[PDB]
Amino acid sequence: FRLVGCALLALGVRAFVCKYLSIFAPFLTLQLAYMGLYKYFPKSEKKIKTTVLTAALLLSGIPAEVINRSMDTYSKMGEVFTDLCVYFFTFIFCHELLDYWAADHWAWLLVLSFVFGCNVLRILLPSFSSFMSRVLQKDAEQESQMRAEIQDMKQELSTVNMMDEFARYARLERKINKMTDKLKTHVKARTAQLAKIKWVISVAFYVLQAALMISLIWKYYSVPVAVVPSKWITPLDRLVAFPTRVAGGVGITCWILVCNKVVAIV
Amino acid sequence: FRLVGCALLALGVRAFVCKYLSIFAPFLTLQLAYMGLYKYFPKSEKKIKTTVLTAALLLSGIPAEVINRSMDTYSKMGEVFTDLCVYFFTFIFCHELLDYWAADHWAWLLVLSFVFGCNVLRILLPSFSSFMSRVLQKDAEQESQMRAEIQDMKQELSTVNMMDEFARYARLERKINKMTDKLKTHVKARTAQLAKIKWVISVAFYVLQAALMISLIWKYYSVPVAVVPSKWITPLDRLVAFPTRVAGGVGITCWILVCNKVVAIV
Amino acid sequence: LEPTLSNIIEQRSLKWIFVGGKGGVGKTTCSCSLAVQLSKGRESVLIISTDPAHNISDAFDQKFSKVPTKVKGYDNLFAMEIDPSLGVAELPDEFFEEDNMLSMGKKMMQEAMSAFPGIDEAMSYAEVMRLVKGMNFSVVVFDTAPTGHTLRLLNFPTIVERGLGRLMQIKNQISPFISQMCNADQLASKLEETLPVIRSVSEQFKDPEQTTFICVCIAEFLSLYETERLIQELAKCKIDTHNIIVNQLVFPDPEKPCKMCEARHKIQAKYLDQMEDLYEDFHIVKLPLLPHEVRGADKVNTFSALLLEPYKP
Amino acid sequence: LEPTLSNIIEQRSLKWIFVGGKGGVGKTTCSCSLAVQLSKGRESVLIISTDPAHNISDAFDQKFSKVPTKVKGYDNLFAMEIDPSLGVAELPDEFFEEDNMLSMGKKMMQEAMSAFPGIDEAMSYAEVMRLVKGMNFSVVVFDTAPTGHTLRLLNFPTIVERGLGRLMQIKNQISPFISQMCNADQLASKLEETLPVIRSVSEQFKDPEQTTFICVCIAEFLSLYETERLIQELAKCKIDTHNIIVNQLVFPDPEKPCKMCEARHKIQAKYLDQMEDLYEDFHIVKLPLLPHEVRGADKVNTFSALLLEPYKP
Ligand SMILES: [Zn+2]
Repeated sequence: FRLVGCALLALGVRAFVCKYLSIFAPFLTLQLAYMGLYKYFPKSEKKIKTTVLTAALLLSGIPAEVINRSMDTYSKMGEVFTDLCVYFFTFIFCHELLDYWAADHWAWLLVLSFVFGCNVLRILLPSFSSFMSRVLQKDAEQESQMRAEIQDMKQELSTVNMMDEFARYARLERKINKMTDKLKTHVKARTAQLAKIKWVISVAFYVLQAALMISLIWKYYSVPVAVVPSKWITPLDRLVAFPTRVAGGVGITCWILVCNKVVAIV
Repeated sequence: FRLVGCALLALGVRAFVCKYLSIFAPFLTLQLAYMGLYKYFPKSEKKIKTTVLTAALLLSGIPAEVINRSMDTYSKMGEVFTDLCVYFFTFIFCHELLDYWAADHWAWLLVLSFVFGCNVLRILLPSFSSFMSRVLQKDAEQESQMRAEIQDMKQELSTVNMMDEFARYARLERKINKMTDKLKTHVKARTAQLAKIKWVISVAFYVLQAALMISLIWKYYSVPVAVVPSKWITPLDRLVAFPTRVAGGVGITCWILVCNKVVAIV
Repeated sequence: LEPTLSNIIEQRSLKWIFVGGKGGVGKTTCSCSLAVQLSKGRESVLIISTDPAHNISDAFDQKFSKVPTKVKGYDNLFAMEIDPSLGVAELPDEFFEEDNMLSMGKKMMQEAMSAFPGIDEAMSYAEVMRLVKGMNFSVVVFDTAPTGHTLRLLNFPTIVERGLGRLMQIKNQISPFISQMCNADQLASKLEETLPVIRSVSEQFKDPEQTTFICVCIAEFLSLYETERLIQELAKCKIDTHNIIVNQLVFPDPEKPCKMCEARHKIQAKYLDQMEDLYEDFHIVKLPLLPHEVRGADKVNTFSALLLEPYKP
Repeated sequence: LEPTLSNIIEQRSLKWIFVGGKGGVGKTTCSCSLAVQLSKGRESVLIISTDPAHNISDAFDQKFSKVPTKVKGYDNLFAMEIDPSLGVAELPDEFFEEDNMLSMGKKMMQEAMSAFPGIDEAMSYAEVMRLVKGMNFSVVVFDTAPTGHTLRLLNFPTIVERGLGRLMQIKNQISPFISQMCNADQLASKLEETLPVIRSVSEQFKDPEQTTFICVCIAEFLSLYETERLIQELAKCKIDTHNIIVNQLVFPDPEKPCKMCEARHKIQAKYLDQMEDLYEDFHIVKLPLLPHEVRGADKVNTFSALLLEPYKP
């Protein structure tokens, strides 16, 4: 349901796109969030599920209400951060539109292409999972034969009696149980191997994308990227003007965060 | 994953927004869909789940492959219809933007307000479910007392032995089973009542929104709504110009379909 | 109440008599003697054996098959052993495990176009029922297997019923669609001729006046508890049950010949006191223990005689 | 192999002897006689009774409690009845039903801040184990209840173990966070003093050289099948089992006094042939049936004597 509010806020931002009648642009977002909270006041549907990390902190004596408010305000600041990010994205959109009717434009296009490429490669990593799908196919024949053996043993046990020949019935039941336990162990081993492979490939992807990001920063740390008049976004201008008095290293994380958010919650 | 393609197509459309260099605007969408299909060719992830309506049609002798192609092309035309809808929405956006730098504008705003109001009322119908939440609270006391009775019987049965007093143990087990069966019957009755109430309120909502829609048509059937130059969207202009040579009754269903799609798949 | 099985014999409206009970109890001999006793009053009795060990073959020292065959020494009795019954009753183990009301039909259709193993079960069961009803037997005595319960199977195809009702509802819509876009008949056919017999037998099963269940146990906590669970499960399915028969009773003579006879008698006395306290609304048929040398038709006749009238030394 | 229970007595490395078995078998008398026999070789024996009917009280015609109390007529034996054991073993029925490896800890914590009923079970069990280990008994003989199995409970807190390991891992991170944003100790404390005894007893349970299980059954298909299932479930949990004791055996004399004695002897002979064929790697202890007038300490001594050396008339 949170994405419903995100979409409503995004359509509101796109309605206020490139609108300079009101100087207080981030405040416009503040009342957007206020309206969202007012609408959520009778529509506060949420799902809380038990996790593992919270167990240790609960055992540390922290009050449960304190932990609940911590997590829900953490969520709240998460979506307000994403919403401010898309707000800045729409302001950039206004900027190149007024430019249409300029190294900033090429820088914007290049950083956009880089972030979309990283994100699509991350999302097609499951398509890159063929290198382990081949091992799955290799083990498939073993699994098939050793389940055919299960079926043969089960039908043979169904053939034999149970009253006057309990010895053979019990021995065959023992064999069936042992082979099914072996099947479960093999399945769990396959699952663990796949999970470990996914984890290691994911951390490799994270390190390579971090290297690409830092290379992009070293390339464009001394180059202006997103130039806006100061008094337009002056409440937070000093924060966004991290490198060389321009919207740089905050813009990059805005782009990557909003793209990851949309392609994840999508 | 389908919403990923929808978002990619939407961002492509918004990249081609208000771009009149190429006359073949719907074709631009045609190659958009072609690129989507080409990208999905190695990325055709889908989930097919067994339903009830397909059972009767499978029992009617229709080949399974025929049914699969029927359903997947039905899906495909569904998303291409939604994508053409958002394409027309972006063209309208271009139209009022060029108007910014006009009864069509008030008509657009009014139909938008009507469709958003209908959709938000439909989505807050669960908040309107208080009229049956009160009945749930009314039955809650009965449920609580008759589960407390279950707990009392269970603990008393745990107290009694089983070997030397099997008669009392079996009688108490019978009573516990009967009371738990009564609990299950009451729960199923509550679920059926709630489902029937939701169904009847939903059909009432559908009929009232249909009445509102047809009233809107009777109000604006003879009034132009969305005026565009013919040669811009001329491949499908004759279809969209349903009333009085203007984008009317197709525009309304575009708006309602895209809004329902976003607020449902959201 | 009554320590005999005369209520079954005097109820001439019975048409499906089941004899259940798990464990080491010799319930096949009890059911065969019940069928022998029934043969004295009815015009034709059938004995269906769903057990895999073919016990009624040894009881009558004859060889039976999947068709009803006359047993020697009797003019009304017929016997039949159907291993296909257990073979097709093992298959719905998944349905028994889930026992749902919406998804079991989904599973059945999924296996239908995946492996087709369930509608084949329905055909086999319908064929057995059609043979039973076409030979026109007055009563049929089932020897249910000690493991499993195929009686509930008849309550499953109700999902098939309302699915076919939805099929009839969409019948007027598929034909115009078929004409718009343009074997089919054999499936709906075989469903149409295999449904009515299933419905007749299922309606007869739920009728207490033409279907009864006799639970066979012995004087012991384990068998008593198993039969209590069986009775509770049977009543949960709305299936009549009125008689239980206890086997391997000792009944020592007043001569006090053996200490161990009185020890076992005390144990069994405790268990029967528990049973009678629990089952005041049942018919407790106490069947003693017969000699090892008395095996075959003689023991069947003896058990039938003791079923007709109570045994007390 | 061997028809006696001497392997248990001669194994002086045993410290946890469990006596299991469902049904109507008089396993309490067998376990009490085993404890009496053990008292002749060890320095101190304890008899824990987890059954609700308090059978060892009737066996020794004494009244016991939740603390170890000297039994009359013996100098080494001690007895204790702990109904709290079954009271806290009924509670983890949900964990027994699921028997998962990831979500059971989630359920335990959910009930912990919702009702706190499970850590209380852990404390009760740890207290019982601490009392047992602090009184320093050579051997402890458990009379496991005929229904349920609390032995697997010790394998559950491994989720608690690695959760506490993650707690130690995040210990260096919570404190700086606590300083940044700014009872706690009692929970981690009671966990820290209730874990080691649980781990000691669980490690002793899985060691075949200091933990054994004796399964008690009778010559019958139902009890034989129940004990076969019990043995399979016990082996699935990697728990040692080497002896089974069959009760209520007749052993008729060659005088042929009663026909029913030989009939029951034939039935039991079939069942024991099946058992010995199935259990060539077990110790089959055949215990006969004692008089009804022989009840109490005399029957306990008789069963102990027949456990030490095989009985054959
Ligand atoms: Zn005798």
